[PDB]
Amino acid sequence: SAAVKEFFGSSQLSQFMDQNNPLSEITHKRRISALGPGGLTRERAGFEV
Amino acid sequence: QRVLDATQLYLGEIGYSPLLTAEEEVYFARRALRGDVASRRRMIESNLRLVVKIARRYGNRGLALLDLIEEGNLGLIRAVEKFDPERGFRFSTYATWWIRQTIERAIMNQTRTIRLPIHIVKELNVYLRTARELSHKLDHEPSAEEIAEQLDKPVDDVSRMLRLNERITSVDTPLGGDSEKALLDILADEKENGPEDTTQDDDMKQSIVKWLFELNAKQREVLARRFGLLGYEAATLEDVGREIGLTRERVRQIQVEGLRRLREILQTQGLNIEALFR
Amino acid sequence: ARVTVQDAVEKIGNRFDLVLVAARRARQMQVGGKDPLVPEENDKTTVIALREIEEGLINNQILDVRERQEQQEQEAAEL
Amino acid sequence: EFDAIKIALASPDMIRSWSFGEVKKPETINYRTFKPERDGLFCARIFGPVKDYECLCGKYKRLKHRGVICEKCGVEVTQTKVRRERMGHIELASPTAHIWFLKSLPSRIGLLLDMPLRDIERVLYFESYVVIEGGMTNLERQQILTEEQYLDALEEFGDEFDAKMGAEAIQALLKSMDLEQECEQLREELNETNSETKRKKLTKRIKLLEAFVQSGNKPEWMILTVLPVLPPDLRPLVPLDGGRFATSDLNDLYRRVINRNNRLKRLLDLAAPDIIVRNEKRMLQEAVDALLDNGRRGRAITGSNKRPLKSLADMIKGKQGRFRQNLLGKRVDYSGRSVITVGPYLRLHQCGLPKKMALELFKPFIYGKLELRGLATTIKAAKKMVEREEAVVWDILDEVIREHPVLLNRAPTLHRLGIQAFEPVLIEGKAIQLHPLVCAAYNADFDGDQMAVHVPLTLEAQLEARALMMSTNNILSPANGEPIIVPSQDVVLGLYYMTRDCVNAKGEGMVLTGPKEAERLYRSGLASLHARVKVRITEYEKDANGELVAKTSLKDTTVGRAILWMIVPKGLPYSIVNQALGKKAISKMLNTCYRILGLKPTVIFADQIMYTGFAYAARSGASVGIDDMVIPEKKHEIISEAEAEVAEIQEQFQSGLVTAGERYNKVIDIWAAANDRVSKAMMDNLQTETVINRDGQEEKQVSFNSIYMMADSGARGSAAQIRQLAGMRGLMAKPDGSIIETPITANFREGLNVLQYFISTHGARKGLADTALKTANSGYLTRRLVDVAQDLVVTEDDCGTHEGIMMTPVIEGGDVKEPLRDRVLGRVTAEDVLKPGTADILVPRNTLLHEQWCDLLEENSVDAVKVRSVVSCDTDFGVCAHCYGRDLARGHIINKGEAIGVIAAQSIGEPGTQLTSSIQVKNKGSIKLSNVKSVVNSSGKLVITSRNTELKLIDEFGRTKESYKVPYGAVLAKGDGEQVAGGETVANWDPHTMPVITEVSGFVRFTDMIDGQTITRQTDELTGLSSLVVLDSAERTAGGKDLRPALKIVDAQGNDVLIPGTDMPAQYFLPGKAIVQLEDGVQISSGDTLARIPQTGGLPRVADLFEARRPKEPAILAEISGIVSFGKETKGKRRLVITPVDGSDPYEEMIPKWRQLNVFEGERVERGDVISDGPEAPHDILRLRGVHAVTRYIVNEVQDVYRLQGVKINDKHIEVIVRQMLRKATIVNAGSSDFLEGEQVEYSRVKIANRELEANGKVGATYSRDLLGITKASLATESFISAASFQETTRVLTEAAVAGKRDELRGLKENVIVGRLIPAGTGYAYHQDRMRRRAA
Amino acid sequence: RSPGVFFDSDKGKTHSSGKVLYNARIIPYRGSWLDFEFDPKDNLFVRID
DNA sequence: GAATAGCGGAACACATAGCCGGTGCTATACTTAACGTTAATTACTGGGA
DNA sequence: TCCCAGTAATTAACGAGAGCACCGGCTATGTGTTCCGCTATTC
Ligand SMILES: [Mg+2]
Ligand SMILES: [Zn+2]
Ligand SMILES: [Zn+2]
Repeated sequence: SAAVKEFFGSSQLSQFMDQNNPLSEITHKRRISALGPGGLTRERAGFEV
Repeated sequence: QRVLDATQLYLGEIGYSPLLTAEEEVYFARRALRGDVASRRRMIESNLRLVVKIARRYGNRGLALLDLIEEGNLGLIRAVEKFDPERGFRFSTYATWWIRQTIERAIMNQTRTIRLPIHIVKELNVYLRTARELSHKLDHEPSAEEIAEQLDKPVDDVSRMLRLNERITSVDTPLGGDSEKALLDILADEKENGPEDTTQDDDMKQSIVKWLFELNAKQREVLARRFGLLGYEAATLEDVGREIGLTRERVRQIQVEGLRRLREILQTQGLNIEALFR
Repeated sequence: ARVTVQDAVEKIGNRFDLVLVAARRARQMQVGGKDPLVPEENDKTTVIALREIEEGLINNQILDVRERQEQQEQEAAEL
Repeated sequence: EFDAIKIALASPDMIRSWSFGEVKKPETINYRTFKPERDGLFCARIFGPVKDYECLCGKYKRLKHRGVICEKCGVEVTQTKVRRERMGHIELASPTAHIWFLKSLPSRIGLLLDMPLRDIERVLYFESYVVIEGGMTNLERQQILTEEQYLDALEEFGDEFDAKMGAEAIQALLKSMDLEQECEQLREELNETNSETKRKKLTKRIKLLEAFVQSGNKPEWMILTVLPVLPPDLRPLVPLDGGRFATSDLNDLYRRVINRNNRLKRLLDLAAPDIIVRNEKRMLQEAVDALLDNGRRGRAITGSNKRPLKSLADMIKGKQGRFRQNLLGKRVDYSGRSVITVGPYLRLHQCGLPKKMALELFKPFIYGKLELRGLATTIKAAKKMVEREEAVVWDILDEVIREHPVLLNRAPTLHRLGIQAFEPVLIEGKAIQLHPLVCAAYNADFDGDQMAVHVPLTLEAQLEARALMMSTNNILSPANGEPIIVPSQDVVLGLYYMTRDCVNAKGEGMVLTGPKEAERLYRSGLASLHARVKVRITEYEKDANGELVAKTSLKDTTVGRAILWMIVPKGLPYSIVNQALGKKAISKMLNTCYRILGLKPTVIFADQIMYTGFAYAARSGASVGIDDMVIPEKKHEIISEAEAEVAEIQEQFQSGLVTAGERYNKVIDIWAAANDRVSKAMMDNLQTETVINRDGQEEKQVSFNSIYMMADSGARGSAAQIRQLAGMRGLMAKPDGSIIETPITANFREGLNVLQYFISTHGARKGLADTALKTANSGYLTRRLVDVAQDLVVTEDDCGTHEGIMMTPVIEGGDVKEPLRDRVLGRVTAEDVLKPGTADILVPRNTLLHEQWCDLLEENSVDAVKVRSVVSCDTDFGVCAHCYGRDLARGHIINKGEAIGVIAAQSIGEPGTQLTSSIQVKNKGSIKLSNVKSVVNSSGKLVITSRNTELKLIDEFGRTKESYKVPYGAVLAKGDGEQVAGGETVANWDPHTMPVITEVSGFVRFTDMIDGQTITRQTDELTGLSSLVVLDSAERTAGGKDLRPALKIVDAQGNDVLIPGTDMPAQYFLPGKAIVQLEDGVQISSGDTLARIPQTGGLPRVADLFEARRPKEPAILAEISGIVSFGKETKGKRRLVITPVDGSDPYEEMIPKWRQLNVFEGERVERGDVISDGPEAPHDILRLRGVHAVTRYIVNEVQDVYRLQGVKINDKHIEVIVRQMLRKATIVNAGSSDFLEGEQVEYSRVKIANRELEANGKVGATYSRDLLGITKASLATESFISAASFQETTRVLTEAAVAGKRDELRGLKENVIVGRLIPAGTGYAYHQDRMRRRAA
Repeated sequence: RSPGVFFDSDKGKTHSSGKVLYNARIIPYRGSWLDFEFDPKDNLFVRID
């Protein structure tokens, strides 16, 4: 329970739904982010990705 | 040339003593308990691997590994201090009690930043064991009411002991995920007044002194020594009775008179009870 | 009644001796030991000080002379 | 109060003197009561009471009972803020080393002991015994022993030898160390040695030991024995709401250290076996060594959240430490922020403040006024008056706001125009109204950009913001003399629309009796705003000494240009508004008004310009519709032709005539041709599209098209965003940077398809990521530039020198890039600049060159002005006001005090977000080959025997408009000193054939030119000539390595042709890979080819020029003037023997043999000329050609980055960064002074120390100037705080603390930190008063 | 990034001669990494994590 | 005004009991722990001239 | 025998928004006294 709640509660990718449109909900759900666990960070993301 | 971390050096070191046989242990304790320090050194120096084996199980609590090992070492020194070979028992059975209990007391002591005592931590562990056994019966988190049901103890007691399991947070951890805002940016210095309340008090003090000198002398000396205000000490009506005006009833009378004059003086400046007390 | 301090800077150079002189003069007028020479137009003491600089009847020499004269007058009050 | 901050090592008895009790227990507080626990990390007998004037028992509770230590608790009643300033100390049971004096990489315990760090940490972790004064009975002093080695040595020596283990051993080393005798021994060994590595090593060890003697410290205080704890209110245990608590992470590490110290104490007291106490000391020492820093010694210990705890050194380092988060920039009361809007009715010193922010900020002033009016006799009533916002608290606010400037400021504050002052004007709103002319300065858009406001409270600050930071005072940029309040985007389009003419509007040809009848005509609708009308104007010149003289006239002009003329003040000539008056033509009116009239009728002029430009773009109705993008009709034809050509080339490539790389640049050629032809064929359709008729047929003219008037007038447009609205938008790139073949050929009016829109999206995601990373680099650049230029402050009025650099206009091969006039506008001379009639001084020696002396140079056409510069100023600690120059954002000379260092750092910092075969004379002048030897060739012309060959095109007036550089060996079609035409290919050469041409004539011989060893047989197989070509030394045998083919020349009469002028023989030893076509015994001429020899970033270029990094291929130079040769050639190293004519010959230099050399092994090279080619480091420029060469190299190589992007920056701002890079100058010979040989003392101090010695009878010091980069010259500073408030802090505090260093508080970051006035502006006279009254 | 072999080059300077040094890299979903980088002397060097 | 009496009652202190809180002790035997940069610079260390 | 090149470490990368005996010592706790204050009665 601690592991799965630690993911769903506060991971990098467990974000609030920006719920101030229908459009904002859809484009929050259809997001392709490259950060998080197993992904790079902003500081060392070169001009290629 | 060993790689110089503390754990590898220690765990490589402790193997330099052959483990002792039962008659060997008994003979070493016979020499040890009459005051031969070399026998104590041999007995404690050999069974260090027992301490690493026992304190291996107590890992991943609040203490790091080498802390657990070194606290087990203290109990091992206590164990050779009070071992009896005359019971004929193997030494490991008697020392296991001392090492296991002196690592258990270590985790009960040196874990929480606000040190809870022993009995409070044993009482909290009773409730956590009960909750772990109760969670498989109702497949949700057992409440404070549920643990108080299963142990038939008062609900306020179990609520208090679970609230003493707070897991005191850090300050320096950032908030919101983004590393720009820790609790130092959120917390406000609550005891220190800012300049507003600090200048209201000084202006109120000077205003009080001004209004008191606006009042006549016999009233304001009673009202000064009465509250310790105008450089005086807060005195009793009986005390200023014997000190200034012998009739205590007249001291009460002049106090009520001065309070009425000051009520008029305050309300002339528009400060009523609604003004000073909202 | 003041937008540009330029003529004051024409009187007192360096753009910084202006600020120190006008600060000393507005301390004279704010902590009310003094009164303005040129009339105030309901300006704050800062701007009356700058208009006094602009007429050229206040500078560091006038201030030091008047403070030394004030201390002489205060020493004449011993009796 | 205090003059200096002194830092030093803290003894184990100083620490017992700060402290107020020994923290003996780990436990922090109680748990039922929240009482601090006796006696752990929060106590009250130790650190003080928790409540003001109240004990822990509470039996003493008053200010009346102040000071008395209690009996039930031992708690001294005081204030409760004494818990921020009371320390406790832990007594460590064994000593443990301090991690800063052990692991900061030039390790002080290491290089103090001269013991390598691995051997020290093998002692501290109890692995190896180390001898401590065992004597040389068998062993060395600092020799370590492993355990069995120790055991057999102990068997051989039970006595007379002692080897301890651990921090007790290291402490016995340090306290057993002698300083004076060891320093004497190392000084003698430094005297005897000659290897420069060991010389530098002994210099460093000698300097560390000498600083240890001179400071009052001892070496053994590096080993902590008594550890001090922080006061409790600097690491609090604040209760959160709900019975919850939160700790600073120091309480955990302190609890860990106290726990292991208690357990070690009990382990010694139980007489444990030695393995357990050695493990326990290893475990402490580390709990400590973590507390002091986490992550240094191995991996950090972490908390519950799998994060490392914040240690002591973490609260100082980096952006989260005190130094750049809590101490340099602070959060500030009397402040607020909002969104901003326009409000263009303002005068330019005003700003809109809402009635809710202005009621909040000006709160204590309203209390102080409501007490004054009698409206509230107290503050408890005056608070509740402004709380409910009565009718009378809004009249008080209009008084207390009336002449009180506020301080508007945008968020990315770059330069000093990002914080300005405005007398506020109250708005019923929630936003900050803000004048339109100042958004150019703030770089503010009204797209939601937010600005913060600030209140100058004190009486000095209300004058500081009015005299220095008011908006009407800042009209010129500090970076250059350009104005900064220029009309931006709407006013200029309105002013363009007004100042025009059409060929037939209403009222054309009527005569007008003034610029006011022009208003009456237009407002009554009787003439258009563009009608060519004879008006009478009355313009005032001030030809005499301020005499405005009237002169009425009759000017043929417009009704718009006559309406506008009433806005123009008196002194300006009428011909400044008698044009189309676009954007450029306005800023050269609002600058001539500033120069002619002054400041005040320019600040009143810019408001009237804005008020007119808005009002006449209102009535302009200037829209933009979709018919305003006139797509050209020949676009289809051009695209059809260029689509035929690409298919033809595509057929030809399939026919094998061209490769892919040849059709690539042939298809990109036709598309870059048609992309131009489209954009040129639409510009004749845009601008001339008005074809109107006056009393007759038709007359073309400049168009009234709406998208032309928004790009022609410069108001928000160009000719490159157009051509993407009507013309084709050309070729596009790809993520490799390669250019896509098939370009995108649709404008934005015709729309793009799917593929053309996808192609032109890498170009946008490459540009957006560019501005994402660009700001992150440009912030760090100006962060470094400010801290390298802190303490530079205009401190004198004249340093009194006659040195200073020489200025020349920037002639970079073709035209003049920047002329002499714009380089030496506003900078005083160092010599008397005199006319080329050189018997008369044209200007005096120390005149300040404003415009009226610029034009006297512009008429007499002077080319070289020697100028006084910052980097040659002879001021100790500052820059003289003459040597700096003009104020540059004020027209006068620089005021004494004004801190040029920061304002010259920001002017380079803020533009950083805008960054990333034959010679033909093209003008009419005379050929001047400068300072170069060149012989007559066999064709009679001039061939080049010089390496630095420079072609000048000297005009008829003796100046240069076109300069050039010629390579070695080029035939000159012309001669020197004679006028040639344009288009003349004056010199010619092959870029591949390197001639090794002679200077003498006669029968050449192939002396020392033999085959099988030196040369080989590769004749002309194509023609039939016996070519005697040479192999290389890497392939030929070892019997002919140094035997080179020389060309000795004799005659047929038995005599030898030598070098004329001298007695030296004429031979030319050809190196390897030499292709000789001639023969021996055949006649050669002068200038005949003997052997035919074959051969950035925008922002990081600036960031590596100011850092002065070594480029990877340095141009190796001539370290001493003299003849050149080759010594014994190694395997890859050619030891270049440089023999002077008189000086020391044996300077040889190992050159990488694979690098292309340039000198022909026998030439007498001038000192500091190239040996190979490549970009040169400024270190070599400095050491060879001096300071005045590197100060021209850097300001040329960075102006060629800024002017490439069209950014103008005056050069003094780069000269002061150059001046701050070379503050350090190591010694060569110490002389009679008190310096060492190889040490790097700062040049300012050695400029005084030998100055008094030459003022004395003694001798000076010989010193070479040294250059450091801005990350090192800012980190090698005297004041240890302005270097620690920066990058690495644990290095600088440690290096200073072992040296007993002492900040003097003379810069600006230090006085900012300590909280007193900076020594720059208003706070300069007070620091002068302080430094005068002190030492008096 | 997809687990499996990944034959990146270097393609930078990284040598002071400009030679390219190809390196395989074997990323799993879970496990230790593995490279095979070349050396400038044409030596093939494994490295694990 | 003023003495005296009653009287609430607040509280303060003192003496106690009682109960938090720290400590010691337990006896088949038991024996070596827990997966990226980017660049620059500098100190170090094995290797070459 | 000193230079020199690969290797590893260190620094930097914007702004603002278990379980029982046992004892002792603290502390809550009755409780007395007491002291103050308040009121009420009477000369
Ligand atoms: Mg914007
Ligand atoms: Zn007390
Ligand atoms: Zn000077």
